[PDB]
Amino acid sequence: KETLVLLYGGRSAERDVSVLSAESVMRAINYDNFLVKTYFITQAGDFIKTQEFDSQPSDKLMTNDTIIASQKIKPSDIYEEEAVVFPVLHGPMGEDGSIQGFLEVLKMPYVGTNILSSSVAMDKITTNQVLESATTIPQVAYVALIEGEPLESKLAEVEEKLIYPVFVKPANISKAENRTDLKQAIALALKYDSRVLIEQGVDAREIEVGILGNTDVKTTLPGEIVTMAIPAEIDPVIVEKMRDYAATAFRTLGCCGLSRCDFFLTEDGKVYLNELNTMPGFTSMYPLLWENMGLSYSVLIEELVSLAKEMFDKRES
Amino acid sequence: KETLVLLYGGRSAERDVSVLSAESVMRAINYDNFLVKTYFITQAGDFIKTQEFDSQPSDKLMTNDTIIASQKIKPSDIYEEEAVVFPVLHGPMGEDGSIQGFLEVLKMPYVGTNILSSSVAMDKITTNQVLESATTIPQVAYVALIEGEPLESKLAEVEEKLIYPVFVKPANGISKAENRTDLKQAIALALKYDSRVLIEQGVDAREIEVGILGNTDVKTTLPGEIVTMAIPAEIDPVIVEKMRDYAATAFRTLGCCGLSRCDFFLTEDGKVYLNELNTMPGFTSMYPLLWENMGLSYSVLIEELVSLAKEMFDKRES
Repeated sequence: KETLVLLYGGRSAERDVSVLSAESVMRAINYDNFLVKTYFITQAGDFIKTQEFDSQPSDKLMTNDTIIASQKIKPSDIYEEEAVVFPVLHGPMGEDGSIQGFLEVLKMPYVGTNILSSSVAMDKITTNQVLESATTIPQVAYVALIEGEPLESKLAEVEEKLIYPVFVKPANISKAENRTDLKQAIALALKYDSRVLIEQGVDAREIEVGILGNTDVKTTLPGEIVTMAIPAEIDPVIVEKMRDYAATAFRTLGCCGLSRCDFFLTEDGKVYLNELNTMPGFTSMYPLLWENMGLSYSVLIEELVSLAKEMFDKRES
Repeated sequence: KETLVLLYGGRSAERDVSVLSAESVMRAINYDNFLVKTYFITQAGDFIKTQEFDSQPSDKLMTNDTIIASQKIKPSDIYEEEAVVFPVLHGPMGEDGSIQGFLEVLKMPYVGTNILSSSVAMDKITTNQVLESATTIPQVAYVALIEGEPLESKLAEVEEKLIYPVFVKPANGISKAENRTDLKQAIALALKYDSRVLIEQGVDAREIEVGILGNTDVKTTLPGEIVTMAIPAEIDPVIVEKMRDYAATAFRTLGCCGLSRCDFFLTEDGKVYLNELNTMPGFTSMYPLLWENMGLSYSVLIEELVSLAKEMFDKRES
C-alpha cells in the first residue's frame, strides 16, 4: 500500500557496498506494506530505472558492469506523489547532504538525516568542534589544518597533541609514522582540499550504538566489532555512557531518522567518539543491533519510513 | 559563447527579492560572453522554463502571480552539458545547501558555496561554535537551546549571558523578548518549529559589510556601511583590516568557495562582532557595489563567479 523508492549505487568509493545494502533492504522489507521501485545511480551519476517489486524477491540489483542504457531516466522522474525515498547510499554523495538536497528540491520524503546534520556528520572537523563545544563527549584526538595556517607550528601541534602513527585525510588517506611522512601526507591532502584532518591512530575496542527516531531518540545496547558481539560485553557504566553520548551526539547535530555511533573503548575503560554515521550499512551492525532489541528488520524499515513522512510533513508545513 | 542557467524564485520568504536580484543579474551580465537561460522556481517548488536571452533585455522575469503552466518542466531538464548555474536564491532552499545538493546530483557547475559551507553558514549555532573554536572572531552574544535541556537553567543562562531584548528563532518563528515571560513564550513556539533554537542578543550598533570573492585566493572588499549606503565605510584602518581579515578567515574556516558577504556590528567603543555570513547575498544592494568600489565591475564580477564555479566543479569531479 506504500511506494518506497529505493536509490542505490552512487558515485562514492562505498558504492559496491551500497548495492549489497539495497539488496538486503529489498529482501527484508515487508511487501504487505510496500510497493518497492528501485533506481540505480551509476558511478558517473546517471539514474537507471531497474526492477519494481510488489512481492518478496529471492534477483540481483544493477551494478556498474550491468547498466542497461535504454533504462536510463531523467533524475527527477524518480518523483511520484507520496512515495518515500530510501537512499541506500554510503560515503560522499550518499552521506554528505547532496542526495538529501536533491530530494528536498524534488519535494520527496526521504529516510535519514537532513542536509545540515548529514554534511556536518560527514565532516569530522566540524563534528568534533560542535561536540567539544556543546557536549562532553570525548572525540578521538585530532588536529585540523586550514590551508594558510603556518606549516611548521601545525606540524608541532600534531606532535604535541598526537602520538605516531597518525592519519591524514583531506576533509572532502595517508598514514604517517614520523614527521617526514606527515609532511608528505599533508602536501598531497592539500591538493585535494583546503581543509585537512590529522587524526590519532587508535588501536582499541570498536563498539557501535544504533540510533533511531526523530524527536524521541532510541538507542540500542552497544555491539562489538571483533566477528560481532551483540550485545557487547561491557560494564553497565560504559553501556550507559555510550548510549547517552550517541543520543546526545544525534540531538546536538539535529539528526533525525537513524545513525550509528562508532566508539573506541581503551584498555583503561575510556570512551571516545570515533564517528557518527548517518547512513550505515545494511549488508552489518545497524539492523542486527536493533534486532537484539526486539526490533525486526522489516519493522525497523517501516519505522524509518514513518519517520521520513513525519520529517517531510514537518518541513513542508 | 557560454550558457548560464539562472535559477530564481524559490520557496523561502526571501523569494520576491530573489526575482529582483535575478533581474539585476540578467541586465548586468555581458552577453558578449553568455547565452542566459532563465528558470523560475515557484513557491510550491515547481520549475518553470521562462526566458532565454542572447542579448541584453529591456523584459520582466516570472513571479508567483504570473506562472505559465505549459512552461513547466521536469526539474532535471535544466541540465545542459557545460552550462554553469547561477542560483539567485536567498534563504532556505536557496542558501541551506539543498539547491547545491540538487545541482551536484545533476552534475552541474554552480556559482557559490558548496553543501557544507552553505548549511553551516545558514545555521548560526554551528557557525558560532565553529568560529569560536577555530578562530578569534567575536560572535554576537548568543545562547543555543537543544530540546531536552532543562528550561530553567537555559532561561538563567540567557539572562546571565545576554541583555534584554533578545530574539528567539528556531534554527531550521522569530520572536522578540523584553523579559523572562516573553522569553518563555517565544521559546515555546520556536520549539514547535525545531528542536534547536537560537537566542541572540539584540544589538543596536553600526552595520558594516565585507564582500568576499574567490576559491583558494580569497579577496575581500573595503567595508561598506548600512545607514543609505556609505561605500567605503568611514572607519579607522585597524577596524577595516580586522573586518577584512575576520571575513577572509570566516570564509576559509567554513570551506566557502565562490562568494560571501560578512555582516559585522561595530559598537560605539570600536568592538567588532560577526553577525552573519551570507553565502548568496542580494544582487538588487551591497555586494556588487562593494566590488564596484574596488574597481571590479558587475559584469566582470559575474564572469569571475562563473569561472570560480567551473573551477570548483573540476576539483569536485576529479
